[PDB]
Amino acid sequence: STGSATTTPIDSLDDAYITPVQIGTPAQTLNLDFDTGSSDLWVFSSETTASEVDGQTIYTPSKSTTAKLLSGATWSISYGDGSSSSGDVYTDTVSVGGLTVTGQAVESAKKVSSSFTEDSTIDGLLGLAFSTLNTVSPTQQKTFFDNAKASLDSPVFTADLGYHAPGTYNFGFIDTTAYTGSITYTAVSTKQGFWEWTSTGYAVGSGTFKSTSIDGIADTGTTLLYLPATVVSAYWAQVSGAKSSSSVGGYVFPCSATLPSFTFGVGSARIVIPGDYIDFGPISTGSSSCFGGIQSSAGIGINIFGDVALKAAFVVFNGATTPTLGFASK
Ligand SMILES: CC[C@@H](N)c1ccccc1O
Ligand code: NA
Repeated sequence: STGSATTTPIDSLDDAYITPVQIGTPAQTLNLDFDTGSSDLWVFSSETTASEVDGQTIYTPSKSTTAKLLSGATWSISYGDGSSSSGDVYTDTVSVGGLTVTGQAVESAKKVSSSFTEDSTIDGLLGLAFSTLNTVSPTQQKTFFDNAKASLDSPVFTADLGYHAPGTYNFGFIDTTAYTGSITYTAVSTKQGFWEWTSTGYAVGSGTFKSTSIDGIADTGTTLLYLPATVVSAYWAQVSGAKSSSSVGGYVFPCSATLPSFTFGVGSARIVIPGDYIDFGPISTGSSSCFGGIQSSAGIGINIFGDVALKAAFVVFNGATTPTLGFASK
């Protein structure tokens, strides 16, 4: 089997991407944030505290003929940005882009933190990191990918995120029309439950490539590119008037600037992030200070290749017995 679904930016900045997901019988379609950095599939629901729901579409298990309570199971998650949610668990039929899993754990939110409430465009998360990070207790649950895998034509999914445009998540096949050149594969460590890999270096603009190992995670659920402070300083030093602002919470730059590109290495291959991708616009409405898309990972404890980096590539998440990542230009 295979599946193919379009993923759409939630806003003009590509802060996140939403993908429609069918849950239950008859189908209830919810727009979920697919997250290669976490391992829970959780939704706004008929159980979510009413004051914490503001415009999201909810899953109502009582209207699904295939929903069953997973008795005794609870979940609670805390993300890198401080957001969180928690609740109880159903099993139900879940379909993505025509690929169906029966008996998927669908984590029903009883509580969501204010960042979730405030964002009416995200109806929940679909985690695509390793199932070792799933938070269901007392019986840990599998991701949608892990449950689909044995049915798939090839044990893979691909992320093809758009810049200010829709893109695609495919399951079970590699669309050879969706990228240019060849795919370069690189080793993955699963020891922290992430798609963790080592970039071979970077370049700023038309500058020389610096060979240096940068461990980090491929995270579709993080907006920005978080890299070591040395690398980030070297990037922003090439932008007139850029500075790190403790008041704003990262590097800002004059909105009048033209940003240089940023290149990262994948083995001997190179992925170029155009300068425009690194513009996250005014820090507040009408400001002439703009927020940068490359930020320091100091204090996060890991480097994160978030959407800024991933959207510049066609990315293969190879879930074979020995997982690997692939990157191609597009
Ligand atoms: C990434 C979109 C943003 N409005 C957001 C939405 C929900 C939870 C956290 C969070 O930062
Ligand atoms: Na923000």
